[PDB]
Amino acid sequence: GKLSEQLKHCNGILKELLSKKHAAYAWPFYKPVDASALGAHDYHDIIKHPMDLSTVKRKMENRDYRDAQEFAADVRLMFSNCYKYNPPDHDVVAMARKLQDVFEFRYAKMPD
Repeated sequence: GKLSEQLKHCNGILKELLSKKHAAYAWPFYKPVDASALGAHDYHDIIKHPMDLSTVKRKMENRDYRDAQEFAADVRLMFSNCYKYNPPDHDVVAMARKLQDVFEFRYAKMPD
């Protein structure tokens, strides 16, 4: 029930990533990628392990993370799938990078 101090820190990061301050570049990450809606041909063949913020949020709220490294692994997977699928000049890759900079910096500030 009670998050560890490290996971509480991670829950703060999640709240920040979902906050209106970042909404102009965070929105593609709010729900699972809808490959048909985006015309992302073969998305689910190339990306074997989809991830997004609603899934990280559900895992956090259900107290399913066992440690902070698992949280970071999911958030990094979300960004990596984006980079993996898309070309470097795609608008979504720029948005991913802006959001990942928020993540990586705040994650680094996690209490030992």
